[PDB]
Amino acid sequence: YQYSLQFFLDIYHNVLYENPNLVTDHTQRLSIITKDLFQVAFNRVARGMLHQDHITFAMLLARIKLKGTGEPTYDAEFQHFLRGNEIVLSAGSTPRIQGLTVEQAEAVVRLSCLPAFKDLIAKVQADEQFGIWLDSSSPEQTVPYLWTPATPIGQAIHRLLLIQAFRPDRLLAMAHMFVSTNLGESFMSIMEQPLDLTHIVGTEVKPNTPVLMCSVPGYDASGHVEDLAAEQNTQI
Amino acid sequence: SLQPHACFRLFLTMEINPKVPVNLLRAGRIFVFEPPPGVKANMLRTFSSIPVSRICKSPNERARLYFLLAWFHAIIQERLRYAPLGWSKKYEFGESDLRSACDTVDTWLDDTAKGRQNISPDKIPWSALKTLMAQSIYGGRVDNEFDQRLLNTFLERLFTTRSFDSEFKLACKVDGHKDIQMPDGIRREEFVQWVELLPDTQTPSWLGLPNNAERVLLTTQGVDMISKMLKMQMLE
Amino acid sequence: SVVTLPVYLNFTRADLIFTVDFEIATKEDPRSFYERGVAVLCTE
Repeated sequence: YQYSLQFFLDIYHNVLYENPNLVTDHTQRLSIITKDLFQVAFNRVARGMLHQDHITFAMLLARIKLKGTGEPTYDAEFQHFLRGNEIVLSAGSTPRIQGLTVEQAEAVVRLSCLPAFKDLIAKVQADEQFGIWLDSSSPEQTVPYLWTPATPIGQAIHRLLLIQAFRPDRLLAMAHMFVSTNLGESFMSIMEQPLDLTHIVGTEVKPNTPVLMCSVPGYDASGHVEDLAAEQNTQI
Repeated sequence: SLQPHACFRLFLTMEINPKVPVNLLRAGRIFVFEPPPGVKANMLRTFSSIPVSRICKSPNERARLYFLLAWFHAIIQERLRYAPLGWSKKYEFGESDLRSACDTVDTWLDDTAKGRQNISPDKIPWSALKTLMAQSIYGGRVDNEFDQRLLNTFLERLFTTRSFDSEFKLACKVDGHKDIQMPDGIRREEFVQWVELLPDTQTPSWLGLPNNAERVLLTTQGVDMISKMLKMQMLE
Repeated sequence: SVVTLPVYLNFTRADLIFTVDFEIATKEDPRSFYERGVAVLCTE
């Protein structure tokens, strides 16, 4: 995908003049334009994006929204989340092996450099009753403790860092609910639905702009275009 | 260099290859086709592929068999992701096999139901559909005898339904005190609204796999997302 | 009952070697053993 500037300008031409629930008050209109812009840019990119690359684009959109917000930017925690595996950790330090493995202990050692997560080794032994929420079981819903008054975005970043230190298989679920808390709980729920080819072909596509139909091997879409021409009574 | 008629779209379908030039990728709106993630989204795409006139025909038990065929196609396409435990090879379980299965279902239901609105569930051609799908339609791509045994086990479990009895377990979603039971709706719209009533969370245990089968793989793609971060923030 | 399990050469499971017949327990089911992809790996 090599998007030009005219793709972005066509996105804005679908932003500025296609107003849902069209309000005539500029205070609501600015927020409506911003949310409509973010959602339609995510949709018009993720329609031409593999599913493995969806959550990275959602993470970048959430980061741009956070930097566009007044909001306490936890950019040191962002940097530690973004480069914790490539950073240097300690050598020869052994935390408790009571319910945490060696890799989990090394991740706790790496995470202990954060200022909010400073009393990390005492926290995993003080909360001995929470042997299921932190490690093992299903840590998708419940996350123990916190990072002082903290924002829900900052609490979500602290939960994301705690899960990436503790239970790294549920990292994508944490990223999904971080986008849900940051951008909206139904931000990417359109992408679960099948591709409505008719409206996107008939409205969003310019006549001199071709419709590129990229396919993975083993899953083509020639019959999709055949059915689209059949329902619309057009001859291909 | 050309101005076209307004109501025209040139469709160019191709595989995802490096030999596609970057100028034509710049020129067009790209839409990428993948096997859809999740049983719910796969069954939504399957139900959107089958038209309403085909399923709502006589007899009235056509919709239950179409729902069972959609569930079977969804679980054997979602098992393809968890290789080499879902299937021993990366088969191409596309849409032509599903269309041939639908055609055989329609033809054998027209042969069995002689214009009747309903059939008692003992007289449905179970063995014909089971063998013709296990040996020709979905068994055509099967190499190993153990893959054929797994396909026969899935078809013998799925297509019985205690002769369309209610409270029939489709699978076991959670090993602890949960299962997916057969929806008791007798129409197509009940099946579609039951598909949309599915919880969006899923385990590999939906497909009979152990819950850990995706687990390490999930960790891998989490780190993959972090690796993709090293393409953005290093350039930031 | 008795369950037949293949023996694969490694974890890619692309090289079948031989089959093993195993007795099942008093509470298990053969459909679960056929469904979960229970096999034997020699090189691991």
